[PDB]
Amino acid sequence: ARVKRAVNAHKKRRSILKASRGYRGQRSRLYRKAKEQQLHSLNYAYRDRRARKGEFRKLWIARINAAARLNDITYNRLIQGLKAAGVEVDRKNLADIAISDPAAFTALVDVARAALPEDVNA
Amino acid sequence: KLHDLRPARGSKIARTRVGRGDGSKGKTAGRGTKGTRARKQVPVTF
Amino acid sequence: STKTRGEVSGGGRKPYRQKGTGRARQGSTRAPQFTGGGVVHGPKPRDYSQRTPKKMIAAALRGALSDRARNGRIHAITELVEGQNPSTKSARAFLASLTERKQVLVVIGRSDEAGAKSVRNLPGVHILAPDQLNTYDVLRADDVVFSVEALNAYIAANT
Amino acid sequence: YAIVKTGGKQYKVAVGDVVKVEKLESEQGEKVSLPVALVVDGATVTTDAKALAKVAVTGEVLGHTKGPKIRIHKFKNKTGYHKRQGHRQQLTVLKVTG
Amino acid sequence: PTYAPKAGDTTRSWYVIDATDVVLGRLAVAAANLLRGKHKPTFAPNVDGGDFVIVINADKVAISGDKLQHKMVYRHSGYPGGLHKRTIGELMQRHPDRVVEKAILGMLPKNRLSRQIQRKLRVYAGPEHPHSAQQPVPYELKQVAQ
Amino acid sequence: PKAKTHSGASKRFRRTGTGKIVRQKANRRHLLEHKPSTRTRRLDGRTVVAANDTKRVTSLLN
Amino acid sequence: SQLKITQVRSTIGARWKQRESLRTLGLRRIRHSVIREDNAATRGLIAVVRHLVEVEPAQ
RNA sequence: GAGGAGGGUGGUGAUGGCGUGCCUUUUGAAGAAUGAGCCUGCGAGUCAGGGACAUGUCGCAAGGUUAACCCGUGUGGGGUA
RNA sequence: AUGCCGUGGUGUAAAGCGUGGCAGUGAGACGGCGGGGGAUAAGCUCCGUACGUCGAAAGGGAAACAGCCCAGAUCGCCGGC
RNA sequence: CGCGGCACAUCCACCUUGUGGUGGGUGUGGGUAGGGGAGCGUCCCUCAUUCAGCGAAGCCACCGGGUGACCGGUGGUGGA
Repeated sequence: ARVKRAVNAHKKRRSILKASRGYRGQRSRLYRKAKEQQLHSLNYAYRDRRARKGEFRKLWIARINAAARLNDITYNRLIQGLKAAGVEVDRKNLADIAISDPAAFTALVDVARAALPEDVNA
Repeated sequence: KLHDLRPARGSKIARTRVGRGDGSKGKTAGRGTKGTRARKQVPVTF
Repeated sequence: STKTRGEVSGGGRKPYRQKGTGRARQGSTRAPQFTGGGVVHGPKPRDYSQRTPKKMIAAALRGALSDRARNGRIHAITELVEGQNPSTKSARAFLASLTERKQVLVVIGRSDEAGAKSVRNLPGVHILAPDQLNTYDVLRADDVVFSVEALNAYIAANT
Repeated sequence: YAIVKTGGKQYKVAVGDVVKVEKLESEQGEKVSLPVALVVDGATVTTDAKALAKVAVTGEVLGHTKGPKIRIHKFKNKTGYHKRQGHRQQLTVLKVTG
Repeated sequence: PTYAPKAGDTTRSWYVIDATDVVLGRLAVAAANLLRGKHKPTFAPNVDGGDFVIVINADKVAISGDKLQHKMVYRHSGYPGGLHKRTIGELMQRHPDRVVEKAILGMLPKNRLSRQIQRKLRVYAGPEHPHSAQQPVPYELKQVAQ
Repeated sequence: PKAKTHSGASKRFRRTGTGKIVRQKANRRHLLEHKPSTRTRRLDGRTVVAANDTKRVTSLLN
Repeated sequence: SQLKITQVRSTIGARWKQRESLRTLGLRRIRHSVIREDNAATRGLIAVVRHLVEVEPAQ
């Protein structure tokens, strides 16, 4: 019973290549070189989605800091004040507010300033 | 009939094909070494 | 069958020495990996038969036939002849008028006058003597037909 | 508009705002209320429990569209280790009305 | 998600810093963030955002003689030797604009946008700046709170 | 085609009526002047195979 | 009365005795507050494990 | 439905972030340790034996089982050494 | 001082013992702590720890970094501490 | 930690209550050598059944599906 092992292998070849399309040079043409890249690419996606989440926090923080400085207040005391106020609002939508409605951001700043106690002593 | 004829459950254990990738059993497959055992069987006596 | 190293003609020469050639360590011209090479772990011409207990054989057979009796698939006919000569046409009318099924097993015995001649040329119809009543034919065929002598012989041999 | 708290996440939504959310016990045509985090009508800024435990975001669940198919497999190095798998997050669609 | 990234959605304003008594480092930092746009909420590191920054009176930047006579500047050419060692004091007496430029560039990232940002920098040693056709905005340094 | 039994094992080990194998001790065939009767009694008799090599010995006999 | 034992640091460099001590305190993850009875035998386990857990009197 | 705002597929991708080929052998590798130019095809743990050990299921039940061999037509019925 | 054997309670999910089946390992490294060999030496070599890590563990930090610090990735999330 | 989707042990109440499964809870799930368990796929014989020159196989492109090996539909080529 000779089986002619071409077909079964071709399923892998055409699948991996059609997914690997777009890669430069001997990456989107060669099965055995493409296969390497899918391994590296997918390990990269695996860690990059998580890093992406952290990255977006970094961006949101920077923008909040910018608007906060426009209202003459730091990010530190901003978050401290909002926590004291119980305003459990995430940094994503807070940074959104910074653009959609800067006045609302100013209002939240006044709330934080009022909620903050007096100084840096305890 | 034959189309309703079935083997007993628990019998007919599939043959563990050995040298067919890492997910099946392995590249070295049992003989995970480089010494005598990797290449030939030492007499049980020795 | 197949062909392993040693049956392949030649191959005793060891060309492409191990220094100054830049080629792999060939060592023989008919190794498996070479075009026209031998077959490793090939299908050697096995001659085998899964010997089983006679009690398993008999139990399985009487089990299958007993299920046919439970479903009314046993047609213990008396004979099939126009006197002495065969008549396949009449066999068709008889079998397809009482059974009305595709695959049929016929048990007659050692009578070649109108035994395995009238039932021949009937797709799905197989015929055998009581002594050779296997199970594969029984499970393949539905309306198992017996002669009176088939029942007497089978029962007598099987108490 | 208002920020709705649901699925462990927060989303900015307004009236008539279609947004993808996580899987929850619902069907097709049921208005399930959801808590709020912040309501901003352009001047009013809410903050505390007097608003948070007072108002909600009522919306209909109509969609049940599956997320993108993520194919993934891990690979370490010369160790000789691969882990083939995948995941397709089951989501729902929220039509925000309040 | 983000709203700021978009072709043409940038306000290219002009800022002027009277760099007389200010220290080099603090000036360079404020210029760097102000130049990149981190003082704005529409930050988008992927694009060449930010405003234009003008340095005025760079000649008068206060730097101690303890560094004028010791903080050496090195421009290696590529040839054997060719380590163009020159004092920062002499650079202050020849091309102080290049000193300030160097300090800012050392605080900017090292990437393609950094060069697109560099070409948005205009530094003149003197106080009299012909560029008055645009809208200069005097900008001073400050702390915020805390 | 058919198994062989190690002749030394068949000449040194004795299977009992159950799943046990015993070993004859006889470190007493060379010099017997310095050995006390205590030691020769320790060697005298027949001792069950220690469980640390029965998985080998049973295959050596069979 | 009762104590709330909350693990703060992990069990990576912790040796066998410390790891088993935490197993006997019923701790499985970092923030896993466990309510323990009177100090019949907890004093030793805590004193052995002080740098990995937080001792907080609780009801 | 032209052209376009907005929305969503399929390409391309400015620009930023992150990130040291695969296999083997190694205490240890991205390799300046080795091997592969690429593609297609071929190819490496299989079988006989009334073998041995252990285990799971299936026949029987202090029993079980037939080898060689005979008859016959498929491989079934007999055969007690 | 620690550590070892045994004993009475408390606590704990599987950790232990015995008997069988089937293999691997049988070249280790580093760091910390005690030593010896050496030159009061070495990224040297040889010992012990129920001391750990790597080996066989990705991630964050040490600028870069298998062995140091924190911490043991089922998958997803444009959510937090 | 939170919110959803898979899985492995143990446990609670059930249906054929150790054969085999249903609802729920807790804990667990990095892993080479190596053990064990459960599967996909090409070819071939047989049985039941069946599309099939009103166009199969093979091949190509697209759109979809499955936790994965992989699978389906559409269209084109081809013609058993």
